[PDB]
Amino acid sequence: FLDGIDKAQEEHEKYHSNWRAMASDFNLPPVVAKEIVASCDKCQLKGEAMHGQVDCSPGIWQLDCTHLEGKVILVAVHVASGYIEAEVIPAETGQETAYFLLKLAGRWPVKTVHTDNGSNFTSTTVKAACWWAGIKQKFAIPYNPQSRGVIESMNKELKKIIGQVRDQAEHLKTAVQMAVFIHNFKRKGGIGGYSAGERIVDIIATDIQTKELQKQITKIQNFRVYYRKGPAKLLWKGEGAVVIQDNSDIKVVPRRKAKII
Amino acid sequence: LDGIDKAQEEHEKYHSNWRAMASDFNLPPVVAKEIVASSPGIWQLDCTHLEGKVILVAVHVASGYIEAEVIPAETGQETAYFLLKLAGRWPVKTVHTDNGSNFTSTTVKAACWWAGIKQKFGVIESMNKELKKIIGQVRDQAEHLKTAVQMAVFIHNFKRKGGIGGYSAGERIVDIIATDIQTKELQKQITKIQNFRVYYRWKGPAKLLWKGEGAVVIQDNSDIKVVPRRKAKIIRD
Amino acid sequence: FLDGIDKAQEEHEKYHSNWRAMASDFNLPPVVAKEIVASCDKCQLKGEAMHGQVDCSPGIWQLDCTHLEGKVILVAVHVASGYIEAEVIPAETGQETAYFLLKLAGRWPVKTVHTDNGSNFTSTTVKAACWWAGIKQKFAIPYNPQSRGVIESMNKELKKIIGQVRDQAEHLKTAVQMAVFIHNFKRKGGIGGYSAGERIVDIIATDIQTKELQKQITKIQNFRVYYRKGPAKLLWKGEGAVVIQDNSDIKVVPRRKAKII
Amino acid sequence: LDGIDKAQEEHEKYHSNWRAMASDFNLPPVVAKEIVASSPGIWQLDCTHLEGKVILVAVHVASGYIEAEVIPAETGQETAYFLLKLAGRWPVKTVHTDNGSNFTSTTVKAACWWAGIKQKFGVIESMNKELKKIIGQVRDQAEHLKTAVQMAVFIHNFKRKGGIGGYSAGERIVDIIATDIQTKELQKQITKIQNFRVYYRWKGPAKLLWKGEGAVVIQDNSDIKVVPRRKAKIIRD
Amino acid sequence: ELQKQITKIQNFRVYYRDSRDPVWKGPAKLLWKGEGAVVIQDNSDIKVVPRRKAKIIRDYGKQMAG
Amino acid sequence: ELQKQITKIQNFRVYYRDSRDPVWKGPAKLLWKGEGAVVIQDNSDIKVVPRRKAKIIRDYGKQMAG
Amino acid sequence: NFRVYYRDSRDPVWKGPAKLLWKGEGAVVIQDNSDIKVVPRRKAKII
Amino acid sequence: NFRVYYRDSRDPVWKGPAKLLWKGEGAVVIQDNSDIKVVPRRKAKII
DNA sequence: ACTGCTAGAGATTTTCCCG
DNA sequence: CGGGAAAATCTCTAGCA
DNA sequence: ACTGCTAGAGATTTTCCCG
DNA sequence: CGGGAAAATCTCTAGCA
Ligand SMILES: C[C@@H]1CCO[C@H]2Cn3cc(C(=O)NCc4ccc(F)cc4F)c(=O)c(O)c3C(=O)N12
Ligand SMILES: C[C@@H]1CCO[C@H]2Cn3cc(C(=O)NCc4ccc(F)cc4F)c(=O)c(O)c3C(=O)N12
Ligand SMILES: [Mg+2]
Ligand SMILES: [Mg+2]
Ligand SMILES: [Mg+2]
Ligand SMILES: [Mg+2]
Ligand SMILES: [Zn+2]
Ligand SMILES: [Zn+2]
Repeated sequence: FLDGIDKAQEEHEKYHSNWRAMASDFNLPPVVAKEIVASCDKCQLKGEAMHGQVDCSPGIWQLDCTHLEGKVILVAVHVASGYIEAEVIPAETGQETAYFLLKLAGRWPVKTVHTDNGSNFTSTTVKAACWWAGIKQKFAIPYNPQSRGVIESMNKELKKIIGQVRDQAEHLKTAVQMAVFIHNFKRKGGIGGYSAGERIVDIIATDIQTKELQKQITKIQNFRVYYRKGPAKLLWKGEGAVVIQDNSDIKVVPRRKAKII
Repeated sequence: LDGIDKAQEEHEKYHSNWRAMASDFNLPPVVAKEIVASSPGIWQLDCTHLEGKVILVAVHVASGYIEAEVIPAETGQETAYFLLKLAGRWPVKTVHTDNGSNFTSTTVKAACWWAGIKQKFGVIESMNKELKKIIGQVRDQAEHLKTAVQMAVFIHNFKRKGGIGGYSAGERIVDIIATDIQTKELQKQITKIQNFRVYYRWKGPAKLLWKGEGAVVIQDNSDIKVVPRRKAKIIRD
Repeated sequence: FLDGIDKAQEEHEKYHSNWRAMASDFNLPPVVAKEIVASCDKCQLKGEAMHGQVDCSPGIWQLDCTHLEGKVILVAVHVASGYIEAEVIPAETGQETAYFLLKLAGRWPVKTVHTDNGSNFTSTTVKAACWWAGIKQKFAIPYNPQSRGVIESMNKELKKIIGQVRDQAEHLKTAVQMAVFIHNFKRKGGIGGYSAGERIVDIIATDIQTKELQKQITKIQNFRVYYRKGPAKLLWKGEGAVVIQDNSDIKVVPRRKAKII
Repeated sequence: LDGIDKAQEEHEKYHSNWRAMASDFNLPPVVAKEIVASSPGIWQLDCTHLEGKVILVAVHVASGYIEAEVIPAETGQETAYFLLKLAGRWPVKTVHTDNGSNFTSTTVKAACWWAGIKQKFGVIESMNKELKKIIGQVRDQAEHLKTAVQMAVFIHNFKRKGGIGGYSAGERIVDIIATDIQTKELQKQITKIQNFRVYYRWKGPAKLLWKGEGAVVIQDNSDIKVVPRRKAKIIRD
Repeated sequence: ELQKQITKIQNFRVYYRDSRDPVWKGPAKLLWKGEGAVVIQDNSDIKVVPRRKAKIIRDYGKQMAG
Repeated sequence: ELQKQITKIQNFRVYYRDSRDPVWKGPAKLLWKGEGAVVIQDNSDIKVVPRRKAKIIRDYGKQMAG
Repeated sequence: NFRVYYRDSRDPVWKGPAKLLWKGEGAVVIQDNSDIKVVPRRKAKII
Repeated sequence: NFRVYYRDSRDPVWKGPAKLLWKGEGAVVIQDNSDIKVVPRRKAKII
């Protein structure tokens, strides 16, 4: 393909033909045509077609501001449950955000907050509020709303409910609180057919209960497990497989070639 | 299925409740509820004063969990907005107020009507004392009294472990509300099943308790009898 | 459910709970809860999750204007093949559009043009150009670009190529023509691994050839087919099934219970 | 597979080409190309004059199909832009111009270099006469001469059926370009296969013609022999 | 004669879509071509597809490959 | 004792996702809960899921239904 | 018959109920207060 | 090693090549002309 | 070193009910 | 074991701006 | 009475090659 | 019949603005 490869690079500098057009018009295997494409900086114009996945640990909250009828609505969602906390605030400032956040940390267990890079969220006063409450801050990649996908979707949902119940109130602050009520307790679905309020109660209750339970189990069940290695601590055994922890690496090895001591 | 008689004997000896009878002896909770059968939404409101400002404080009486904040003025509208917020954040069935003007206004009543809260006109006082004590401990860590009030609420709800099991008010309120959700779900199951009528082996009309995958539990003449599914014909009356 | 139904409508007027929340909180079968939702005008806020499909007959062209570096690029695509015709025009006016269109109709067989409702396309002069060339106009639903999906995607593709070859020219008009060349002849893919130029040649050639062929076949193969009815004209027979046309309704009835005369 | 000998006899009697030999006797076209073996990209350019304006006209000589338009001036840049447009719209390998200044400029040459067009310096004249005749027939249906020129191009390409098979220039050019695509594809297939060497039953090196699903066609000593796939070993030289 | 014509029609391929699937269904066999509809044959099956959902090519690469 | 505790842990359900599938995989069985990961049991199979991909509930409706 | 609720023509507010006149693949023709509208089925709900 | 081409931070123009420093699920950390950037994998191409 | 999601509308598939 | 009807599940969309 | 699409990047599945 | 490697196919995304 020596002749064909030189003609295809000359032609790609002019036209930037894709790998198929080169493979077809100059007798080249697909791998060589694809290599010619992959060597051109000018043809690197497309990302990989996937989506990541946001953190859904029990302690993560995604915060954002949204805007309606000229006012700023500060919205938080508990990622695991879909439970929202929202207030009309007078301006999009770090002072009101730090206050909202410190209230939230006093109301529910908050371990981590995840926001875009608006000035209210990156403010030093919000940083001092998080440091006092023990809240870790995580800032999304700039201008990637998909990273705040949960709270952005909650923005859409809260605005839809506000639009459904706007006529039952006068001030937007009241309609916002009504919509927070409606979302948290009057809409059921999701994983356990729950409402968001039921679901957050279940998530947090489960967190506390499992924490205590496994504390007691590990306090009682103390053994050492060899497989294939060293004294790997035992997590769980049953149904022909054993779960163990060898140097902070949890692996599921079958019962065969695994002994518990 | 076979531990039902054990559960009846346990209830006759010790008068245990349906939770223990359903967890120890493995029974669908409607069965244990039949054996045994044969607050979590109450909040206390009260405004308190400090540095010239009014601190509106809500207390979930069953847990000791606090929701407090500085309001601009002691009017009906401010109290009603606080109530809408509380109800949208927690299951609030009943509020216990003190006949004050704000707690009786037409707007607070309309908000309790919208949220479906019932209004009825000591713990609130002691909790206010605890709140003012924490507010005093942390007034210097903040400039405005609203920030200090929220700091104190945080300390009270998550940093003050007391009571029997050494829990915070937040853990307690989560446990109590989880129990109440279990209660509501069990009541929904009972209400569902209470409309059915059963005929088994064909004997008289019997009351349905469970339609398991391998058996059907019924209750005839105050006697809980387990029968196969083919041997019984469920209807709706 | 008489008691439960009255309480659920009272509650839905305030909160607009979804069908699950009502079914759960008031003992209602899902059909009754869903009916309460479906009776509220205020809860009809979502369309059906599908997409239509644009016409891809051999004679349809989708036209649109696009904008780059301050100039107006008029773009046509042949829907069946992906073949584009594009020119920088001096303004977005019906006069330049009628001229572009009449040229296109003189270059390729155009039966139908499909555009958005821009003023250039709805102009009376474009209408007179279509009437002289024998072109039927189809206007999409206003403000539904998905209806012009093919040409909008071609806009994206043409701008990407222009960006790849912009430095090889001076005036945007030249780079546009280069990009039209590159799209029509130097990018292969799609149904027959073709380029757009090859593909349009094949589509049109096939149209002409099949038209003549079936003309000759129907001219020769003349029969009448009864099944189950009347004298249904015969289209095709073979492999145990017969294809026939009974009152402009083409149905495939098996060989059994179908006789050809 | 079995009609190969029939194809050879037909080529000996009638000297038919590979199209008939591959369509009538059912042969992968590389087989018929071997039996038989043992313009469509040429355009004519020329500027013409009318009502004081210059009409640049391109003619696909094999079909009689026209691309004409009014240009502002007879310069290199205008001709080169017309050429880029033509080449992006059709497969253009070669253009036949008349040594005029516009047709020899550095810009037209650079555009032919970019598009990969070869330049070489009667039909054009007669076609211009036909175009001016149609332009005269339809000059009154339009105001500007450019619109009339495009109307005439339309009439010539799609409304003037002539020649043997009563086709328009558009149908003819589509047929001719389709034939040329078939030609290019057959040449690509031949170039692919021409690098292989075959050993069958083990005889000497033979030339591969087709690697079908049930047979393998080769050519040894000017003789086209069909053998099974297991009975032959293809390599690459 | 008529048999040659019918086999010729049957050399053409049809790409088509169904009324709710946006994927273009792979190369099928053309049995009949009408004004409003074409009759195809896709994997031992005779479907009737409307013209606006049908791309009909010969595919010169496969024709030349045999 | 320890058996009661282990069965209690095993009453909890786990919804989880895999690193490239956005669908939340249906209710699985909780075997172990750690700081960084939980060990589940989904349809006679033992997977190790990171905590940030795992929603752990008890589901009071099913608990009350038995 | 049928109730049709729709979002038309860049207005993100949902209107209706309207009468359904024609139901194609991808679009419907509705009659809302004497006005005939044409709406994509992505932007309507037929009851 | 790896070449990384990316589109960052609202600029629709694609930059690169950059060096890859870290590869997570959903994001990468690149080093382009001494600048550390963090980019979603939807907005990068690793060679 | 971080990361699309949520809820509803309609379609399709599984489960349960009485024979 | 068989259909029917109801539930459960799956697919897919806009809006978040 | 009209209607999302296109092309590329990466993953997964089918096909072909010599044993 | 068996793997390996290469092709074909399938899945899924942004930008069209
Ligand atoms: C000045 C701060 C910080 C820097 O960036 C800006 C601009 N911005 C833009 C959007 C937005 O484009 N939403 C539509 C959307 C698109 C895709 C998706 F997955 C989710 C979506 F919500 C926001 O929501 C938002 O909060 C902001 C904002 O706050 N800021
Ligand atoms: C004044 C004319 C007539 C009336 O409407 C306006 C405004 N408009 C808006 C877009 C646009 O929003 N493209 C983004 C997009 C979104 C989704 C999708 F499927 C395809 C897409 F291209 C156009 O492309 C466009 O040509 C116009 C236009 O021409 N006009
Ligand atoms: Mg924001
Ligand atoms: Mg936002
Ligand atoms: Mg437009
Ligand atoms: Mg457009
Ligand atoms: Zn390139
Ligand atoms: Zn409603």
